[PDB]
Amino acid sequence: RMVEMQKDPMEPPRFKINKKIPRGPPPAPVMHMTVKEQ
Amino acid sequence: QLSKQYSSRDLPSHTKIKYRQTTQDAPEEVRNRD
Amino acid sequence: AKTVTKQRVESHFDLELRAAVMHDILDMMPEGIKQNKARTILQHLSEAWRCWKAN
Amino acid sequence: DFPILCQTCLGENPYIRMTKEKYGKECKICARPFTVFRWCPGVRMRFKKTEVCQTCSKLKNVCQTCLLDLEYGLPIQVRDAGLSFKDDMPKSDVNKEYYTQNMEREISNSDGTRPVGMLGKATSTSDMLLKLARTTPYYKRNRPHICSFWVKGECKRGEECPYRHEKPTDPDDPLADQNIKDRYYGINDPVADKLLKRASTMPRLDPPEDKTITTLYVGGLGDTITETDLRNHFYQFGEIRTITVVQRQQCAFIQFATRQAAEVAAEKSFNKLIVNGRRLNVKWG
Amino acid sequence: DEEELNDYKLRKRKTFEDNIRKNRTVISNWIKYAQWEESLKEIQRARSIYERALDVDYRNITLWLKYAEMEMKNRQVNHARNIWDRAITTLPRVNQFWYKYTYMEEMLGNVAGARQVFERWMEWQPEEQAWHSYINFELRYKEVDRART
Amino acid sequence: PAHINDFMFEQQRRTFATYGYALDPSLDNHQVSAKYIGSVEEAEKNQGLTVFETGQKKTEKRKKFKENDASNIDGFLGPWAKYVDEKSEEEQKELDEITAKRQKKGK
RNA sequence: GGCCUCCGAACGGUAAGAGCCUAGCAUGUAGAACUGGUUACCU
RNA sequence: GUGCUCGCUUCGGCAGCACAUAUACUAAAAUUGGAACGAUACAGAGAAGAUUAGCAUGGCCCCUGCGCAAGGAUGACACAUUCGUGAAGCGUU
Ligand SMILES: [Mg+2]
Ligand SMILES: [Mg+2]
Ligand SMILES: [Mg+2]
Ligand SMILES: [Mg+2]
Ligand SMILES: [Zn+2]
Ligand SMILES: [Zn+2]
Ligand SMILES: [Zn+2]
Repeated sequence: RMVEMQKDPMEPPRFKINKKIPRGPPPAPVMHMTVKEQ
Repeated sequence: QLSKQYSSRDLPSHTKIKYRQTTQDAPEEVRNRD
Repeated sequence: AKTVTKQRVESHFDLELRAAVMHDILDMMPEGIKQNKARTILQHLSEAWRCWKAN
Repeated sequence: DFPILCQTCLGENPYIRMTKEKYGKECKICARPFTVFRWCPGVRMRFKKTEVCQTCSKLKNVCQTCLLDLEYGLPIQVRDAGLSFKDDMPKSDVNKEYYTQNMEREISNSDGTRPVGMLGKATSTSDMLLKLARTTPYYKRNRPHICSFWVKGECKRGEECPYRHEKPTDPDDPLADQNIKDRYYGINDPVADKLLKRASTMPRLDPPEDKTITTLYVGGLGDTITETDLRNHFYQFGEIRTITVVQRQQCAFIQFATRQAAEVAAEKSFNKLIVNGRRLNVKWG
Repeated sequence: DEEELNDYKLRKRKTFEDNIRKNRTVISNWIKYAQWEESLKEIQRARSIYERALDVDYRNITLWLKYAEMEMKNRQVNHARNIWDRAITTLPRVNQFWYKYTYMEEMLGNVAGARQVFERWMEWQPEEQAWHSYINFELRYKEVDRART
Repeated sequence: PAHINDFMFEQQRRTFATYGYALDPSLDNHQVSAKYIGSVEEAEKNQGLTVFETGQKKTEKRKKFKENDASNIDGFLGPWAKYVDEKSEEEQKELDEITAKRQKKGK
């Protein structure tokens, strides 16, 4: 029998979220010079 | 992981959406117009 | 989400001008293929702007 | 919703009341908040509660509270000594955070029921650990902690005291120290090492008393069995040379083309094989 | 040795990471880091470096060549094979990848494999020179019928 | 999901907790079910006595001294009545030894 | 015929740091072992 | 535990029945390892020769701040001479 635990309404945010971790990394294929121009 | 922080700006304002009326220029008129 | 402001406006306008030119032209000018004069073209930009300030 | 659990934790009662907190605790490994579950396992029991988030269990395939494998009930260092160490996972700080993040997306995209890459490996087993795997539930594990007033001689709650009144474990024993992180990663785990020492003594694989000998000295035959049991067991291995049979002491000698096959039949056989509902015991010469 | 060597690695390693974090791209930092770990024969680390560099800029063809090359130098044939396949899949237009891929297979002896690669390559309707190379490939063996086809 | 009448759940949970035998819940155990799931020593003997239903027989009450008038002071015990009956040395030693060892280890 | 304002607080100044040494602060954890086996034939 | 069985039936005991139905991060503990901007010590502010005003840009750096405001040193962090190998591909004598 699952029961949801009662939360104390005057309880502050329990734990700290601020921590920051670098953005995660397949490329679709692209399918898309003269000397003088260079 | 959603923070309990808030801000003044964020609070409700203009919760209603002003739909255009018939004389304002509802899309119904527009479709019919030449 | 920092908000544009009086302290930051001149810096803001020049920031997004450097970006405007950069995106536009390096997406516009190219075929250097390696790096095309981005530092350099922008230095030409600041040079020209000073020159117009000095008439 | 709903934890991942050992059968041994969950309880010996089939009826169970189990409570739930949305973000109860940080997990002691990937250190995130996660849904936590408490329940009472039994009459004298302790109210266990999940210790680690569901993800890092799916990652190493383990109970949330125990951190023992689902199938084997073995500490992780063991079943890795049993198959594949090369799973790994960064221990180090911001990596751990990063790798957890990505692997959390990878898991999100799975069928849901599968411990990621390990399961591709997890099927092939039975080398030893099956034979060292634990058989029945072990309830001594959920008993309440040792009352620490009484263990100083004082406890003034008398009989009421829910804790347990008895002698604790001598801090000398290396099996005491037992960090959590440590048990998780499979480093210098005293328990796991003990089980490794226990693994070695299994009389089993060294064999090779003499060269080329494929002779199998089979004890504990019994007079119900026929040879045809033997052959239709042993044709899997290869080309038999022959089989000698003695029913007066109920020992059966066997001979195969190569010694390799005889070693095999030992391995596959030793203290494992039974046919005719009767144990078929094997020895060399 | 045992500890003294180790400290050296931290100073270099840490420096490499700092350089990368500062500039993010400028893949000469990525490459140098990869090369150093390759030289110490820590090639599992090297692989991760190359993959991270690819995440930053997958289009950079020097990066891919250095990556595949590293695998080949360490006799890691199947890794190299994977990598080549990826390179041609994501950047099909780069002819350098195709030329190297077929060359590698030829060196390994896998004529069939090389043929398969070239047949893939030809689907892109490439350049006169590519077709010549395919024909010449065939003509290093008798295979005149194939050439004519 | 399941939607079992709460009251029945309580009946089964207490029945098991107290006596060890409760009728098992399963759906596809045989695809038909005839069987109890408890230790069952109690179940054969106690005929599935429910906690709510009165027990057929009563045994072994233990007494706690009480004064309920409340006229007296200090005197009065209410339902706060401390069981009259309930107020090892051999062990008393092993534990101590263990403690000592632990202390030493801290050193 | 009348007509009477205001009223105060915050930072922007005492360095920025790196190091070493020493209270302080959170956890109230999870887990703690294991047995029983035979030889027999022709030159 | 309370009440009731024209309960056995005395006022003691016993029986039946009704009512009443699962608390609790159990510890009044034990252990276990990051921070004080303390003193001390060394050293000592970006931009050009110096002295300084500042807005910014970027984020595995934060702090103060209710704040999408503003501050924290601009918060810190940001270090002209002259060519040839080796391999591969393509066309040619
Ligand atoms: Mg200032
Ligand atoms: Mg100033
Ligand atoms: Mg500022
Ligand atoms: Mg700044
Ligand atoms: Zn975790
Ligand atoms: Zn568990
Ligand atoms: Zn106690």
